Amino acid sequence: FVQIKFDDLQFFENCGGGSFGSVYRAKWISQDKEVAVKKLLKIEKEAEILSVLSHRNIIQFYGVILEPPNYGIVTEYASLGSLYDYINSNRSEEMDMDHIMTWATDVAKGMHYLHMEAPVKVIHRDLKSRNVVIAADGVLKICDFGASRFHNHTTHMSLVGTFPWMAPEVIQSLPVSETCDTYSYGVVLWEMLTREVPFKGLEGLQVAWLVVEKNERLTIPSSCPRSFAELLHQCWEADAKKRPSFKQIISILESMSNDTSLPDKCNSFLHNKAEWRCEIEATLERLKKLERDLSFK
Ligand SMILES: COc1n[nH]c2ncc(-c3cn(-c4c(F)ccc(NS(=O)(=O)c5cccc(Br)c5)c4F)nn3)cc12
Repeated sequence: FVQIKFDDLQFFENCGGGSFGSVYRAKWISQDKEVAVKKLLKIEKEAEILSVLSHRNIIQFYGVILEPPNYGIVTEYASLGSLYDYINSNRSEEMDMDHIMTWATDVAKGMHYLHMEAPVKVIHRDLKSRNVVIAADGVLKICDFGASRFHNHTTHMSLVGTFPWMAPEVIQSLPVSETCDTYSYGVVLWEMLTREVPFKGLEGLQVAWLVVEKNERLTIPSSCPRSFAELLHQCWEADAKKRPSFKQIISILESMSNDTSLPDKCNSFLHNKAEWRCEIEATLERLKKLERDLSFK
């Protein structure tokens, strides 16, 4: 439980962009290291117990600020920014199959560590693309895996903007197993495949209702390779007990990379978004038309 002095940190821009949160890029002066600093109301003993987690695909704890009124958690800083910003920028057009396979595996291995390999079982419950960051060598690291433990509850305000990634049982505040994270991982994979914002522009509670009540799921383009479509469908099962573990997802991804025909099929699909983005936009339009109907009641 390394202690860092508030004065040993030269601050920089908040990392959140839209809905900034309380995370800043900073320089740890005495260690000559670039860091992230999450400002906190107070440090609790949960920060101490999670401070020993270490895995290449989770953000690395460095220390805590323990100087009232300045509290915070310090971690490494991933040079290449958030997964969400990458996907929703022109840079992601460079992605091919190999890139996706490696990044799908990165997140799966981080979640496997959190679920099965840490001294304490961590269920994220808020896995999403904005909670994954890209280090300088391209290794993805999961962030914010302790937040669902720090706060014991939710409100509509804190859920706004996150409904597309939430498993139905999480939306419902029903019993929760670790495979709620499998559902969210499916959305992140879909984001990488389609390079779109899931359910873009839709009322969060319409998304919740569509996913929870109607078994609605994100549109998978018809030309998406069957191996990806099938894995998405497995991740998105309404019944959490039918979703695969992350150990199973890892073995599935590994087998897909022995498939000699998949790279051409996937690369052709990935680079053909001008042709199939209309399938995703058609469903958005239909759900927007559905929203107009459900406004008149
Ligand atoms: C442009 O935005 C970025 N570009 N590059 C980046 N690199 C990194 C980050 C980043 C780091 N964090 C961060 C943090 F500072 C402190 C804690 C957590 N997660 S946690 O669950 O509370 C946790 C983690 C480890 C030990 C414990 Br104990 C607790 C945390 F995620 N948040 N964002 C953002 C960017």
